[PDB]
Amino acid sequence: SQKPLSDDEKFLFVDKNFVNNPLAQADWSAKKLVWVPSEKHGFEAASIKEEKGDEVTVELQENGKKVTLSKDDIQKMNPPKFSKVEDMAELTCLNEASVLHNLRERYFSGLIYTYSGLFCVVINPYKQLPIYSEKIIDMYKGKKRHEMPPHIYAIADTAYRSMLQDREDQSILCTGESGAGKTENTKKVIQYLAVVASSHKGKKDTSITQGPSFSYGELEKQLLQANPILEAFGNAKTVKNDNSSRFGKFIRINFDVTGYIVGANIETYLLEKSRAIRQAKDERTFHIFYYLIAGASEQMRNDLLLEGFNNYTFLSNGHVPIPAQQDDEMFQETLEAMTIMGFTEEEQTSILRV
Amino acid sequence: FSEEQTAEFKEAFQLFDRTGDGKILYSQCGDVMRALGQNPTNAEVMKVLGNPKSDEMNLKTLKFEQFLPMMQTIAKNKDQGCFEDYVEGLRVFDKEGNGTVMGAEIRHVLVTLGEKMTEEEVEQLVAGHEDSNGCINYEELVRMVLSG
Amino acid sequence: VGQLYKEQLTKLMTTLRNTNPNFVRCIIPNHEKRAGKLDAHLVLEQLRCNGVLEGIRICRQGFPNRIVFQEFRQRYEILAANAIPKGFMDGKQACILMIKA
Amino acid sequence: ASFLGILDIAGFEIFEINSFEQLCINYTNEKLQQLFNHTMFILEQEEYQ
Repeated sequence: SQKPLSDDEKFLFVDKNFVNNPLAQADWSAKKLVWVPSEKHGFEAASIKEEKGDEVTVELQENGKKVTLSKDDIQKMNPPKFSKVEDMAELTCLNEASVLHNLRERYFSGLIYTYSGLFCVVINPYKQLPIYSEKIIDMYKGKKRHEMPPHIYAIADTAYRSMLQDREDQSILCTGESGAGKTENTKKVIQYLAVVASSHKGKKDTSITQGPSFSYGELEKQLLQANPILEAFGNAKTVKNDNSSRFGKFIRINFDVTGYIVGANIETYLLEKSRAIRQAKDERTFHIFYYLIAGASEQMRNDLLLEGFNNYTFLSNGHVPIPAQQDDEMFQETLEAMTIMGFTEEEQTSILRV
Repeated sequence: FSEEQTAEFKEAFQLFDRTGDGKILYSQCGDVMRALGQNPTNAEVMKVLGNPKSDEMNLKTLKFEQFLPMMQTIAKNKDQGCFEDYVEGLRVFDKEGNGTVMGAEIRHVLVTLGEKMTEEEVEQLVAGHEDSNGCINYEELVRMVLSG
Repeated sequence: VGQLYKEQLTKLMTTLRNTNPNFVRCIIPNHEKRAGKLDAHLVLEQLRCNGVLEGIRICRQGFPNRIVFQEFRQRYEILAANAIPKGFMDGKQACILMIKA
Repeated sequence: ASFLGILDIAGFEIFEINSFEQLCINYTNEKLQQLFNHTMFILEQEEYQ
C-alpha cells in the first residue's frame, strides 16, 4: 500500500494501509442505504425497505427499527471509498448528513482540519495535539496543497506563495462563534511565517527545554512575542472561553520585493473596558490583574501599593482561578514577553503602577 | 578532425589503459570522449557502441582506430546546450525567486529525473557551492559545469 | 462612540475588499468544554449559518480559475508547440488552437 | 511591498446580560459572514457575467 505512519503523524495523515475488505464492498448491495434524521446523532444510517410514492418505509441499520418517513427526509449515503476524505469537494453526495459524518469521523480520529473547496473547516480539539511543531513547518514549507493533508500551515504557505505569484495582497480571515479557536489559528499563521518568511542569521542554541528548536530573527522574535503582551492586557475569562479575546485585532505583516518579512502593524477594535470595574457571574477581569496581584515580588508589592485578593472592589466573584493556567508564573511569562519585545526595566514598572 | 588534434587524442587514449595492451573498455568509452572535451548523453555513447549489455560492456575492448570514428560521429551533433535553457529549468525549483535552489532539492532532481545520477555524483557536483543555509545559486552552478 | 467604531470598521472592510481573502472557518464542538465530545446539531447549525454546503456547491461546478489568454499562451506553448503557426495571430484564437491541440 | 493580513475578531457571543459592547461585537460577526456571502456567491458569478 503506502508508507507507514508514525503516532504523531496519524493526527494529520489518514490510515490507508489495511486489507481491501470484501465486507463493505459486498454490503453495497444495500443500494437503499440512506441517512435519516436523528435527535441524538443529527443523522443516522438506515436502509429503504419500500417506497410508497411520497412516503418511504426505512429500517435503521443501527437499531433494527422500521420507520416510515418522507421521500425528502432521506439524504443520500456516500460509498465507503469517501471515509475520512481530505476535502468535502470530492464527495459525490454533498448532503448535510454526509458533511456532518465526514467532520465527525475525522474529529474522533483527531483530524481537525478538513478542506471544503476553497476554504476550510477547523473543529476545536480542546486537546494539545502534536501537529504544531518545528518538524511540521519544514514539511509544509514550499509543499503543494494536495502533497500534504490539510493544516493551518498549508493555508499559511498557500497565501504566502499565491501573493508572490499573482502579486495581490492577502488576508487570512478567521471566522466562527466565541470559543471556536480563531486566536490560536491566528497565532499559528504568525508562527509559520515567523520562520518560513524570516531572514536568517545563523543556527544555535537549543537550551534543555522542549523543541521549538529554531533561532528566529531579531524582528521575528519581537513579532512572535507581540501576542502574549496583548493577551495579558486584553484577554479575560468568560463563561464560554477561559482566555477569551476581549478585543479584536487585525495583524498586517509587511514583506519586501524578494518576499522576506520587513515590518508588521496591529490595528485594534472593540475593547470591553467595561469589565475592568465589574465582572459577570463566574468570570474574570483582564488577566494582568490576577498576574500582578499574585506574581509581584515583595519589594514592588509595597512600592506599587498592591493589596490582596478580595481587598479590591473591582474584583467580583472573589478569586476565580483558571483551568490549566497558573497566574503566578504567567506574570513572569508576560514580563519576559515585554523584555523580548523591547520595553525598558523602569518603563515596565511604570506600566504596573497604572 | 585535423592530424594536429588527432595526435593529442592518441596521447589521451593511451592515458586510459590501466595495463599496457592499448585497449579501452566499452565501459570506459564515454568518459574517454568526455576527457576530450565532449559532453554526450549516455544514450548517445551507447548507440555508437551498438547497444551492448552491462556484462559485455566490461569485456568488450576498443582500439584507437575504431574509437576515432566514434569521436567523429559524436563531435557533430544536431544541437548542444547553452546557459539560457539550463537556468530556466533550474529556476522552476527556486522557491521564492531568490536566485537560489535548496541543496536537498538540487540533489533530489538530478537523481530522480532523466539520465539519473548516483548520490555520489550529485554530492561531488554540488559540495562547496551550497552556503550556510544550504542554498545554491543556479547561475554559477551552470557556469561551473559549462565553462570548466 | 457608535459612529466612531463604525468609521474604523468601514476602514477595515475597505482593505479586506482590496485583498485576496482566505477563510479559516473555526467551529466550536460543544459548550461543555469537553475534549473528545461532539454535539451533532450544534456543529450542524454552524455548518448552516456559515453557509458551508452552499460554499462547497461552487467548489466542483465552477469556475474559480482564472487565466488571461497571454499567460496561458506564454506558459503552456511548450506543450503544444506546432499548434500556433510561425506568423502572428490573435490571442483568443491562439489559445483555442492549443486547447484543441 | 506586499502584505499578509490576519484577522482575529471577537466571536458571536451571548450571555444573560447582552450590552452595547456585545451589540457591536455581534454586528462585526454579521459583517464577516456577509463578506463571505459577497465574495463566494456574488462576486464570483459577476465575473462570469
